Amino acid sequence: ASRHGQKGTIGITYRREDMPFTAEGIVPDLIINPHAIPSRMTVAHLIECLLSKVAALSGNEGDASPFTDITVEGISKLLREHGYQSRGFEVMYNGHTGKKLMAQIFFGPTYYQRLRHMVDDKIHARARGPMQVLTRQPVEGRSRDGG
Amino acid sequence: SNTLFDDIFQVSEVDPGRYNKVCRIEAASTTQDQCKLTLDINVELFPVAAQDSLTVTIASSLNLATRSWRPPQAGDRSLADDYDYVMYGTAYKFEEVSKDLIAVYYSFGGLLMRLEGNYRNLNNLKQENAYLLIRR
Amino acid sequence: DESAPITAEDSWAVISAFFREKGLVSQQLD
Amino acid sequence: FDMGGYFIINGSEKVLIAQERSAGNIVQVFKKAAPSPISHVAEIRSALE
Amino acid sequence: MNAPDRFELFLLGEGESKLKIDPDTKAPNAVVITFEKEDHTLGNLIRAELLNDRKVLFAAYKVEHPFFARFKLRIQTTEGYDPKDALKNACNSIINKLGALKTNFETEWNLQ
Amino acid sequence: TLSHLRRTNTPIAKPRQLHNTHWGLVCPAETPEGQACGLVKNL
Amino acid sequence: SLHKMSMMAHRVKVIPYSTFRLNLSVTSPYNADFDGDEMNLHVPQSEETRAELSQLCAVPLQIVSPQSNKPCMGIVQDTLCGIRKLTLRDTFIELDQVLNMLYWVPDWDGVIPTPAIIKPKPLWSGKQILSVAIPNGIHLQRFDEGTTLLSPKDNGMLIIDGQIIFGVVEKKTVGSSNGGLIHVVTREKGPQVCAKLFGNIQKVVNFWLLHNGFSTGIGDTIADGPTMREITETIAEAKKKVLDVTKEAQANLLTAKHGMTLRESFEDNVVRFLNEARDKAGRLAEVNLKDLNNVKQMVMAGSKGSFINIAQMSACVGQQSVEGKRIAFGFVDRTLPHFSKDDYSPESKGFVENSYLRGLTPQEFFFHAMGGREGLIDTAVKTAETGYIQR
Amino acid sequence: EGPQVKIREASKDNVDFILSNVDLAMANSLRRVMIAEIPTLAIDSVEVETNTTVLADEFIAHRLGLIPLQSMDIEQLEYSRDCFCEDHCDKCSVVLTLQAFGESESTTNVYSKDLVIVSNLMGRNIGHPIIQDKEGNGVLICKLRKGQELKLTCVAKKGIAKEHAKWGPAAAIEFEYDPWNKLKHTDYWYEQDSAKEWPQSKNCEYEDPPNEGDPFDYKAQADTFYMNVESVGSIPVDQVVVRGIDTLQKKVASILLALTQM
Amino acid sequence: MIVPVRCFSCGKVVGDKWESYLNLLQEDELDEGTALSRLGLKRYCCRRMILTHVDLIEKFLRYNP
Amino acid sequence: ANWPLPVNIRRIIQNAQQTFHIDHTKPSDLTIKDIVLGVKDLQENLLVLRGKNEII
Amino acid sequence: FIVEDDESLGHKELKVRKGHIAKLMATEYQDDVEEYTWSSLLNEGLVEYIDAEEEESILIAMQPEDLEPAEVDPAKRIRVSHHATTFTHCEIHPSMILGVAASIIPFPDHNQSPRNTYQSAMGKQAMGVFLTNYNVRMDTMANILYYPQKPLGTTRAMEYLKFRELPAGQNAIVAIACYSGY
Amino acid sequence: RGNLMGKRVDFSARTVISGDPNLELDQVGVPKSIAKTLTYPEVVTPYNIDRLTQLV
Amino acid sequence: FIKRDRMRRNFLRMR
Ligand SMILES: [Mg+2]
Ligand SMILES: [Zn+2]
Ligand SMILES: [Zn+2]
Repeated sequence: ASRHGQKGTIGITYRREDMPFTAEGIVPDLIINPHAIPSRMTVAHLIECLLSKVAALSGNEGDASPFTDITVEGISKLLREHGYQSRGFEVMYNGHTGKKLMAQIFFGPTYYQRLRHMVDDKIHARARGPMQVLTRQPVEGRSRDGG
Repeated sequence: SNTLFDDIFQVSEVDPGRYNKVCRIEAASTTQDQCKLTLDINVELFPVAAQDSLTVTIASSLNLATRSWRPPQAGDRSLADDYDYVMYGTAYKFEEVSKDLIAVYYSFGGLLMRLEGNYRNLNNLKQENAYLLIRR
Repeated sequence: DESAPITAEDSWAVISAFFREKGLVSQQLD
Repeated sequence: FDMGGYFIINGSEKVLIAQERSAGNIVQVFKKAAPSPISHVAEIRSALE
Repeated sequence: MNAPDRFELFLLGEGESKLKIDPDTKAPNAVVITFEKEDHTLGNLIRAELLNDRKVLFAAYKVEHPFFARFKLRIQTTEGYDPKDALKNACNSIINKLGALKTNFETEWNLQ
Repeated sequence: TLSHLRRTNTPIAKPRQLHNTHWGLVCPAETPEGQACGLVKNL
Repeated sequence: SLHKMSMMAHRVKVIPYSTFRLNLSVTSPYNADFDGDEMNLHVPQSEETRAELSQLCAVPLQIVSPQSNKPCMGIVQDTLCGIRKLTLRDTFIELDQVLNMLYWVPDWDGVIPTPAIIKPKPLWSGKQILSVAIPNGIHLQRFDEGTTLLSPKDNGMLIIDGQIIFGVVEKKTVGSSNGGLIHVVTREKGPQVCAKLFGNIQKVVNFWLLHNGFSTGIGDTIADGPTMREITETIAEAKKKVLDVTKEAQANLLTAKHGMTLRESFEDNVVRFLNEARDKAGRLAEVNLKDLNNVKQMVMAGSKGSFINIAQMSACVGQQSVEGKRIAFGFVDRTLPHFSKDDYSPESKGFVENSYLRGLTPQEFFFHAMGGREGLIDTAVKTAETGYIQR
Repeated sequence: EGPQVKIREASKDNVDFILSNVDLAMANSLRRVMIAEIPTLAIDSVEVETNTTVLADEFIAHRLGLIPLQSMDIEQLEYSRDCFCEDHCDKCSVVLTLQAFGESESTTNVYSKDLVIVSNLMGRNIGHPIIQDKEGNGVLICKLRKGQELKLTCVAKKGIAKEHAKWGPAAAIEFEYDPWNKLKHTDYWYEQDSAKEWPQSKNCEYEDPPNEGDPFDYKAQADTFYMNVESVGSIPVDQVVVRGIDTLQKKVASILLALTQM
Repeated sequence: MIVPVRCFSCGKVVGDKWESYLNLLQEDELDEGTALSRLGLKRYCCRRMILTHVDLIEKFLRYNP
Repeated sequence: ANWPLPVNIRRIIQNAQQTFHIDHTKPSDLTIKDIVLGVKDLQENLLVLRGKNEII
Repeated sequence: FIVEDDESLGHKELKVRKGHIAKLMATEYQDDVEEYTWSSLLNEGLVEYIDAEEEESILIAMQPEDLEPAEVDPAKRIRVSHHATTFTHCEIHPSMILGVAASIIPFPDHNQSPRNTYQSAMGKQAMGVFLTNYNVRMDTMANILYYPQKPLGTTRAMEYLKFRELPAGQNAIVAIACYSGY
Repeated sequence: RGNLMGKRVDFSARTVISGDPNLELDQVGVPKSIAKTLTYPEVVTPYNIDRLTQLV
Repeated sequence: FIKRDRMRRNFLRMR
C-alpha cells in the first residue's frame, strides 16, 4: 500500500529487462494502474511522486506538510530546471520490442510500505483432516488445520 | 476488374475536423452537376486543400473473395500504378433519396464514403467489395 | 530585531520546544 | 526510543486505553419524543469528587 | 514442488528437442514452431529478420504466458519454400550481421 | 505503538459523527473502520 | 456471496506460485478486486456432482444475469479503456505489428484481411483488426444522438457479419449494457461461443495496449489558466446569488412557499445554488479538457471515474453535508471557533470552494472529514442492514 | 558492410556510442542480452561458522552475494551443474573465506577487501573482489565492535542474471533512437506546445533538425540508436558489449544447430 | 539498515559510496545534492539510495554484546 | 413503447435479410394469403401451457 | 497562542515575538546551559491552554501573520481574510490537529477524506522497525524490515515522531501505466 | 444455523486472488501446491486404467 | 520552498 489508502497486492513480478525503461535506462520497480486514480481522486499520491522526483534529483526533502503555500507549480517549475518534463512525465520504451511507447508515462519515486498479510499466512487447503469432538464437523483455523 | 465508376472531382471544401490523421472531403463533380461526394481521407498520405481536381475510381479489382492479402512483389500490373492513394472497403447501404438520383455508402475499415448521382451512371455498382483509387 | 511579530515558520520551534518539555505520552505518565 | 506509558503484566506489555464518560456534577436538559407525560427531563448525574 | 531448476531454463530438457516444428492446418506451406527455454530476447529478434525475406507471406510470434521460457512462432512461406530451410536462411543472415558487427565494434574500440 | 498509547475508547446522541468540538483535540482522520467507527478516537 | 453469480463452476489450469488466478472480466459478478481479497474454492466428489457443476453453474451460462436480464459480465478494465483507443478513426497499425495481433486470436482462421489502406504503405485500422475477434454472422446497430449513416462525430455502432463498420467501441457497446454486443452474442451463437469472445477481445486489446501504452499524470487534472479564471467567476457569481438572498432574509422579504419554514426555504435556494455552481463549474472543466487528457479519455470510455470526480479534482470540491443538511452549529451559533457567530456564508456553513488539485484550507479540510466520515458510518450500517434484510 | 558502430566517450566503467544501420529489434535484442543473459561470477553458497554481529546471518549472507568480483576469465570456468564435482571443484567454483574480529574500541568496519581466495586459480583472473573506489576499501559489508566475530566461507559460482540479479554484468543501459520525433512513434502530451515543454534529448543535436514544413517519410525506418552501457565493474565495458554480442551469437547458433536435428 | 548493496532500480554498486559521502558532510560541509555531483551518482535511481538511507546499525551497536 | 419482453423480433429480421441477402427493388414472392394466415398459424404454437381444458 | 489585541502598533499582535523564538532555538541547539523551556512560555503567559468549553467564548485566528496584521498565485489555495479584528488566540500550527497515524500522510489536504482514514488504519500494520532493541526482545511475531528508508516527501511533524530514525517502508520507483494488463 | 444450515467442509481451499488476462473466462489459476493437496476420487475404468495406474 | 538545516550558525553569528 502507498501512503494514500491505495492498498493492493502484487499481481506478478517481471524481470528487469522486460520492464519498460526510459531513455536513461531506469526501470521502475513497481507499476500500478491508472484506473485507481480517477475514481478515488487520491491526487496527493500523484503529487508525492511529483515532489519526490524533485527531492531525489535536487537533494532536498519534500516539505509535504499539509497546510503550506507549496503549489504544484512550485514543484513543477522546479522540476523543469532539472531537465525533466514539467509534469513528471517521461518517454518510455517497451521492454519486449524496445519500441517507443506511443504515450508517455507518469514516473518517479513514491513511498511504499509492506503490510502483514503475506500470502503464505493466508493460503490453506484440507482433504479429510481432523474433525471437532462435539459435532465431528471439521475444525476451524488454518494454524490447527481448519476447514 | 473494370472501373465500376470514375469521375474528376473538385474539392468544394475540406473539413479537417477534430483529428490528426483524417479529414472530410466535399467533392462536387465538374462533369455532372449532381454527383456530390463526402469521404474521410487520411491527410498524412494525401494532403488536400480547397478546389483540388482529384480523379476518383472504384475498381472492384486490380487484375489487368477468398483472397488473403499479400504485399506487392515488383511492379505487378495492378492498378494505382497510375493512381496514388488506395483504400479497401465494402459498401453497407444503398439509399435512393429521390428521383433516379441514387446515393451509396461505403466503409473502408472505419473510413466512410458517401457518393450520390443519377441512376444511369450508378447502375453497375452493386454492393461489391470495392477499392478506391485517387491521383492528381 | 527581537520585538517584531513572528512568521508562521517559527511556530515549529515552539512545537519542538513543546515536545521537548512534554513528549508524546505525557498524559499516560502524568 | 521506547517511551513507557505501559505496564508489564507477567511478562506481557499492557496499555490502559483512555475511557470516555459524560461530565459529572453537570446539569443537562433533554426533551422526550416519546408520548410519555414527561415532555422535558432535566437530568444531572451528580457525584462527590 | 513446482519451481524448476534453471539448466532446463535455457539448456534443453531431456527427451524433447528445444523446438517442436508442427505441421499447420490453416495455410499450405505454413508451420508453427514452439521454442522452449527461451523468450523475447531470442523471439522478437528472429521475427524481424524473417520479414526481410520476400518469399515469406506471414511470420509472427507470441508469448503464451509470462511464467515460461516458451513462445510460439508461426511462419508462412510462399509455395515451393520449405519453412524449415526458410527459417535456416534467417539465422545465417543474423549471425553474419553479428559476426560482422563484433568485428566492426572491435575495430572502433581497438583504435583507442 | 505511538498511536496505541494515545487511543481513546467510548462505550455506547449519535456519537459516530465527527463533532465540531472534536476540532484539534482528537484526530479527524484516525478512526478504526467498522463496529468501532467514531467510537474509538485518538488525541 | 449474495448472488447466484457469486458461485460459479470453473475449469482448473494448474499454475506456478501460490495465488488464485482468474480472468479479469469475471471480477464484476463476484464484486471482487485484488485488494487482498480471498476467495474459497470447492471441489466436487462425484461424477453426478461434476456434471451438475459443468452443466448448470457454468461461468458462460451465468453471463446473462436473470436478476435484470442484462449481461452481468463485460469487458471492464483498462481493456475497456484500451479498446476505445483502438477503435478511433485516427488509429492505425502497421503490417509488422498486425501479424502478432492476428496471431494472438487463438481461433483465427489463418487469413490476413486486406488492409483498409494501400498505396502507399499498406495500413490497417483497429476496427477491422478488432472485427477479427468478433465471430461472423453477428449483426448489431445502435443509433444514439446525432447518429447518421455518415456518422460525423463517430457515435453509435454498427456491425455486419462480424465486421465493424463505424462507431467507437465503448462500455455502452461492449460493457454490461442492456442491448450490448455481449448480450447479442449469447442470444445468437449461444453462451458457449461468448466465452471465446472474451478470450479473443482481451488478448488482442491487451497486447495492442501493451505496445501503445497508457498513463495518467498530474497534468491530467490541470486546467487552462483561462479556464481556472472562468471557474473563479462562476464561484464568485454564486456568492452574489447567496449574498443577496442572505440579506433578503434579513429584511424579512423571502417568502417560503407553502409547506416549509423560512429557514427551510432559505436553505433550499442556498444549497441549490452551490450545487448548481459546482455542476456549472464542472461543465467548464469537462468541456475544456483536451482529448489527449487521459482522465477525459477514461471518463469517455466509461472504464472508471465520472463527471463528478474530475469536477472535484480540477474545479471544486463543492458543498459538504451532514444528514442532508449543511454543517450545523456545533458550537453556539458558529461551526468553528475561527468564525464569528451567525455566519451562514457558504465557507462557514461548510462549502469547500477549493479543489483537490490545490488542497483545502483547514476549516474547509476539517469539514470534508465530517462529510467523508458520514459515508463510512452509513456504509457500515448498510452492511449491517442490507445483509440482514436480504437474509 | 553491415551495421556500423561509433564510440562517443568511454570511461573506466561507462561506454557511450551510436549504433547505426541496423533494425530496431536487434538493437533492443542486443540490449536484453547485456542486462540478463551474460555469464558472471558471484558468491552463491555461505556456511557461517561464527556470527556475533547485530545482523542476521542470511542478511549478511545476502549482502555477500551482491559483491562484484573480477570475472574477466569467467568462460574459463565450468557451469555449476555441468561439473561432476562434489558440490564444487577448483575448475567449477571459487571458494572465498572471511575472518573479521572487532578489536579496536571504536567500531571496526568490514570491507570487501578482507575476502581472500583459498583455492587454486589455475592462473585465472577471476575471484578478486572489485574495488571500484579509489580508496582501496571495498564495499562496506558489516560494522563490528570489539567482542564480535565473523567467520564464514563463501562459494562463488558462474551464474547468469536471468536467474538472480547478483550475476549482473551491467547496470542501467541508456537507449534511445529518433531523438527528434520525426518517425511519429510517439504523441507528445502537452498543454500549450510540446516543444516549449518537453526538453530536447541530449542527442537531438547529433541528428539533423526535423526540418519542419515537409511530408513525413512514412516509409523510413529506425536506426542510429544512442545506447550507453554502464558496467557494474565485474568486467570492463568493452567486454560487456562484446560478450553480449557473443552470447546472442551463440543462442541463434544454437537454434540453427538444434535445427539440424533432422 | 546499513548501506544497501547496489541500488534496486539501476544497480550501480553503492556500498563503497557511503563513507565517502559521509566524509563529505562532516568535513567539507557540502549540500547533499551538490555532494553527489562530487560523489558521482549522476543518475537518480541511485541518487535516491544514499539520500534516503537510514543507518540503523549505528544505534544497534550501542548494546554491549 | 418499450417493455421487457421475450424473443427479439428486430434482431431476428436482420438475420433473415443478411442470411438471404435480400435483393431490394424487387417484387416479393409472398402471397397476402400466406402472411396473415401464417401469423395466425404460428400463434397457436406458442404453447406456454400444454393442457386441453377450457381453463388452460 | 495568546493574542494581545492591545498593542502600540495600532493592531492586535501576539505576546510572542522573535526574542523568545530566538531564545527557544537557543535552548535546543545547546546540544552555557540555560534551558529556556516551553514552560517559560506559559510562565511568560504567551501561550494558553484551552479545552473544549473554553473554545466556546474565544475567536481563534488561523495563521498568525496571515490574519493578525491588518490590510497573486491562483495555484495557492484560496483562503478567508481577517475582516474580524477582536481575536484572542491564533492556532500554533493548523497541521497539528491530526493524530499520530494521520500526520504521516503527505499532502492530506489533497486527498478524499475517507482515504486519509484508510491510511491511518493500514499505517498501524505497516511492516517496519518497531524498536532498536529487537535483538533482545523475545516477543511473538515481530517483523523487521531489511533496508528501511526515510520517505522523500516527509512532513514537518514526522520529525517529531522519530520517523526519520525508525522508518516503515521504502521509496520505490513507481510508474503508473496500463502496461501489461496484470 | 451453525451446523445444519451451514457447516465446514473438506476438499476446499482459500487464498488470495489475482488477475490474469491470459486465462479463458471459465478458467481458474490454482497453485500447484493446492493441486498436490486437494484430490478428487476416480473409478478404475478400462479407458483410464493405465493413466490412473500411471498416477499411482 | 523546502525544508532547511543550516540556519543554526546564524545564532552563533547572532552571538
Ligand atoms: Mg476488496
Ligand atoms: Zn565443479
Ligand atoms: Zn541506480
